[PDB]
Amino acid sequence: NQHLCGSHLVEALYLVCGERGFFYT
Amino acid sequence: GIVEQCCTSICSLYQLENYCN
Amino acid sequence: KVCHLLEGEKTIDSVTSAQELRGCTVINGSLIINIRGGNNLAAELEANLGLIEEISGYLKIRRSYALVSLSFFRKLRLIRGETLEIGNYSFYALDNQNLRQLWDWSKHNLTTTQGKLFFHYNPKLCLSEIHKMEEVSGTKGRQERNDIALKTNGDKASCENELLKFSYIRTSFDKILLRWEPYWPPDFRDLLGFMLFYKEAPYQNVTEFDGQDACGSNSWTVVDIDPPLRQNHPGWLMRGLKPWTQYAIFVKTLVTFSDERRTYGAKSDIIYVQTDATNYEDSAGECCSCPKTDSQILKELEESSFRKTFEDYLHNVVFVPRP
Amino acid sequence: HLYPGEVCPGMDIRNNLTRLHELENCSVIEGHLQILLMFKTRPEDFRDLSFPKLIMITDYLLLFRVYGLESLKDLFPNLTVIRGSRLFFNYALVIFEMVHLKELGLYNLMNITRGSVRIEKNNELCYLATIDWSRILDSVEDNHIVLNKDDNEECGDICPCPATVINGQFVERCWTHSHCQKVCPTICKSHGCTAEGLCCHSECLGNCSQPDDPTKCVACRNFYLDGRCVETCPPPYYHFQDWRCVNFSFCQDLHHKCKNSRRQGCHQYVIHNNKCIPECPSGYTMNSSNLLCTPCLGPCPKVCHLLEGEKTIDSVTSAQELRGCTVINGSLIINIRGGNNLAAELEANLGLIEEISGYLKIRRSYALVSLSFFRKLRLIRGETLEIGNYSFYALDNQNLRQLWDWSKHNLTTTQGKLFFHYNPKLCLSEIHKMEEVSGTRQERNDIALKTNGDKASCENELLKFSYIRTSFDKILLRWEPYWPPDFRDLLGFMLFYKEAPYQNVTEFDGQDACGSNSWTVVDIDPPLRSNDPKSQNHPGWLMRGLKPWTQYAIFVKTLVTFSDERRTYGAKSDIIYVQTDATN
Ligand SMILES: *[C@@H]1O[C@H](CO)[C@@H](O[C@@H]2O[C@H](CO)[C@@H](O)[C@H](O)[C@H]2NC(C)=O)[C@H](O)[C@H]1NC(C)=O
Ligand SMILES: *[C@@H]1O[C@H](CO)[C@@H](O)[C@H](O)[C@H]1NC(C)=O
Ligand SMILES: *[C@@H]1O[C@H](CO)[C@@H](O)[C@H](O)[C@H]1NC(C)=O
Ligand SMILES: *[C@@H]1O[C@H](CO)[C@@H](O)[C@H](O)[C@H]1NC(C)=O
Ligand SMILES: *[C@@H]1O[C@H](CO)[C@@H](O)[C@H](O)[C@H]1NC(C)=O
Ligand SMILES: *[C@@H]1O[C@H](CO)[C@@H](O)[C@H](O)[C@H]1NC(C)=O
Ligand SMILES: *[C@@H]1O[C@H](CO)[C@@H](O)[C@H](O)[C@H]1NC(C)=O
Ligand SMILES: *[C@@H]1O[C@H](CO)[C@@H](O)[C@H](O)[C@H]1NC(C)=O
Ligand SMILES: *[C@@H]1O[C@H](CO)[C@@H](O)[C@H](O)[C@H]1NC(C)=O
Ligand SMILES: *[C@@H]1O[C@H](CO)[C@@H](O)[C@H](O)[C@H]1NC(C)=O
Repeated sequence: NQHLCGSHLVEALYLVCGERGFFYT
Repeated sequence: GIVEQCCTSICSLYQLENYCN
Repeated sequence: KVCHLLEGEKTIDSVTSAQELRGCTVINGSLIINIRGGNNLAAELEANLGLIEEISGYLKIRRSYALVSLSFFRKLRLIRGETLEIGNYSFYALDNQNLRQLWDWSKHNLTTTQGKLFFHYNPKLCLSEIHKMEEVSGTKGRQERNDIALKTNGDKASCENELLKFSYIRTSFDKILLRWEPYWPPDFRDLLGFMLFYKEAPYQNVTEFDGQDACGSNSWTVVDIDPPLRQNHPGWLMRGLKPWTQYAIFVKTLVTFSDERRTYGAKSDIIYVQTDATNYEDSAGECCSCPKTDSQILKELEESSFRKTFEDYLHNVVFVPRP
Repeated sequence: HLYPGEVCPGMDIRNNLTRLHELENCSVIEGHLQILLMFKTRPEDFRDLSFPKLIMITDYLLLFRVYGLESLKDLFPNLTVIRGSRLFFNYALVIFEMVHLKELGLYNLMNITRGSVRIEKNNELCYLATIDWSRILDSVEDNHIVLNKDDNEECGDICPCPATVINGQFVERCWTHSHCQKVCPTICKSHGCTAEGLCCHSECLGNCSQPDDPTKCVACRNFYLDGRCVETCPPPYYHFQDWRCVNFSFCQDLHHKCKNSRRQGCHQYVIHNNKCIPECPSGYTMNSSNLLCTPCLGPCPKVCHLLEGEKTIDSVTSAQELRGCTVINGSLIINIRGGNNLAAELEANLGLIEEISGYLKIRRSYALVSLSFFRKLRLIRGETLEIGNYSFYALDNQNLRQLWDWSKHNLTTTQGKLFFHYNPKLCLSEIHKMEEVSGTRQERNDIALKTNGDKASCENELLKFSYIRTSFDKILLRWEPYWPPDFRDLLGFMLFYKEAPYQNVTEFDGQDACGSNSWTVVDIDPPLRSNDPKSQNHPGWLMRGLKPWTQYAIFVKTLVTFSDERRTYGAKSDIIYVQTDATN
């Protein structure tokens, strides 16, 4: 699919920035 | 609007690296 | 046996209104089936007018609520189109709140001589069945400007179905283990569950809507199965069985609707599994626990869409793009 | 001692555990608390990590996707009130997808004021059915406890407790293995208790140290001033954020801090009705050396520009983002899926809007029965239509029955059309009156005749039975003839009957059925139009196969053909009750 939906967006976007972090202001 | 991009359309990996700081 | 009709039309609204029709091969006249309810209606309509072969006038399914398929017209192969409704219509159907199957076009052949078609406001009837009727019926040849409601035929009927495939069948003398492949539609939270149907079936001609054809009753035992974690193969162990008995089984998926009126789905074919042996009976009757309400289905679907919307709101709120 | 630690702003704590150092001094949060997205943590991290000073959160708590945390009995041992002044999508406590979380352990959570609880996808969380939410929430009907370990009958639930017989069973109520739910008696409802039961001051909320002391409570239920639970605060002060009162130097001080254009997320604070507020309501501006809202010369309505001229209203948070605003300079879309009913806070939040210069879209809403929550809306300018040139759009609403009370409300569309599809509970009478009242000219409105009003009784005029003949089996009925102002638009009658041993049979509502408690429906052709006012033309019907000495509930409805003409709504009789004659 490559539609990162659901909780797969979380666990599959964590593999992109596992040590950098998610962005916030 | 990450659900408006990566869930409804398909995100590229750089466009999805945007959210990682 | 020709059965002429007084005053042309013949409204049928019950079992009894059809019992003036038993043994009729060719009905001279038109029929307006308008069935709003009844009791054990499928086999009774099959017994009363399953033998109808040809109808000289037109046919009409005005507002008929109880029936699920027109499969009880088993030998119906020709509508002559002599008498027509206004609009030059040889088949007419509207406001059919449970009409899900028109006919099984793999096994059935219908000829419509003259007169167009009409399908407005059939909620659970797919357009694929309608186009199959357009082609098999004899309207593509002899091109007729048929009038089919494109937007109100198929409402809450999944018509884009993929194919589930079984993987594992482990028989016993009183239990059967089944595991089919995992399914996920393009958003996996849409899949609410599967619906294992089964039915003891001594013959391999059991289609989906054979049996039930009625609101209020059903021929298939139904099991509703939550999905697994997203890999795991799902399945079910059927438990209260009989030894040395052939069964008919399929699995159908039920999904939610996206915010565009777009549906998905998959539906495994009918497979027959016989158990092992040890040391008015067409069906069972099936109310040891009577099945799930359609309004309860819509409540469950809305519960699903509500969990999906809250999760979407949370992922929208938390993740912030780089400026 | 009520609140010795400070009063913090809203905390967002992600990607680490370090930012939780900033909760070492928070007794009350004037904001929300998002603890979320902590992947590389372990229960060895959450062992020496405790926040006992935290007492109340004004907005909401959000725990999302945190590994290693097993119980909140160490993080929040004394969280006593969530106020819920700002919710998180209707909800005030959200415990979502906490993986290693074993038990809640919120054993001081005694009262959540506004908004409810949602707790789901906690795969190994138990101790849920022993919490007694009815004594925790003012409204319990929209909690959400789905998808847990306790979803399986597996998890435990053993604890030594008041043993409520509130439901039909004997459930001892407990948070942990070693903490029971503190159940006050019937009298001291939310004011406070001691372990002796000697109830404390009525101006308090949740727990309290000393009985009958306005300072030795825990959380105040009305207001906070100088370490004391005050009921209303007297005005040399001003109220502030619905929970505490404060001096004028503070409110002008925050006006000075946002008066300098340092960000674009603050507001220059003013005062209205003794309450320090972000900006003045409609019809007021501030006197600059006084910062109080004085009425303007005539109208000065509060205009609220929408981001990209569009805003979807989907919960109490998104609705509350339009509190106070009276001009909407863009378009709204209400999309409120599922839930029980939340038109009350839709009315408290979207009640005062008078203008919209865009379109008003209503899509996919399920728990809405009426748009009366638009209490004061009178104008849709149509200056930014939806594509298809619509100023009012309505689609796929399963429970909407009433647009407005048209005997009491005016509405006007300056330009644009009307859209009404898939609205089964909303009669065409309400839509037709909307087209008449709104000023819509002919304008070619797509108002779908067959997908509107399908599942509701939509007959204004009425029928009556004239002649009744009972028997042991049959019943003859004749009712007084209906004829529409065009008798071509009369399809037939729908005679309903069922069997009823009592007379508590509710009226038919539009949804159909055939199973067992189902109206047997007979379709009847209309009689021949005799062109005589007094003739044979009375319609009737004979009921054949009925059983003796039994009571049937009967009525009759008409069946008509709709059109773009706004007439022929048909006639509906009333429920009568017939006892058939007995026999041998
Ligand atoms: C928690 O305490 C609050 C007071 O802050 C109670 O809220 C009041 O409840 C009554 C009826 O229950 C409502 O009519 C009022 O509108 C509420 N007041 C406010 C300010 O919201 C609440 O009942 C308590 N919760 C319980 C007892 O579960
Ligand atoms: C998280 O913590 C590490 C060390 O504790 C630090 O270097 C980093 O900047 C922090 N923040 C993010 C967003 O990773
Ligand atoms: C049907 O009946 C009508 C009138 O009774 C007659 O004219 C017609 O020929 C009949 N058709 C057939 C096929 O019997
Ligand atoms: C129906 O058929 C008749 C004759 O075949 C034709 O004259 C008429 O135009 C048709 N269409 C109608 C009535 O809409
Ligand atoms: C299936 O086959 C059996 C015998 O082979 C027959 O009696 C039965 O009527 C058939 N069912 C259908 C729907 O054709
Ligand atoms: C919290 O209070 C302590 C006690 O004085 C102080 O040292 C510290 O700076 C305060 N702030 C934080 C963020 O810990
Ligand atoms: C209430 O407050 C007292 C003192 O503040 C404390 O000992 C007790 O644990 C609190 N909670 C309950 C449930 O009594
Ligand atoms: C107003 O109250 C604040 C504390 O909330 C205090 O710091 C300030 O000095 C007060 N101003 C007065 C009393 O003028
Ligand atoms: C919509 O409105 C614009 C301007 O009023 C007009 O140019 C356009 O043709 C309209 N479209 C339709 C479908 O009515
Ligand atoms: C509605 O409009 C009428 C006439 O335009 C006016 O008299 C009345 O005051 C308005 N407001 C209501 C009924 O609240």
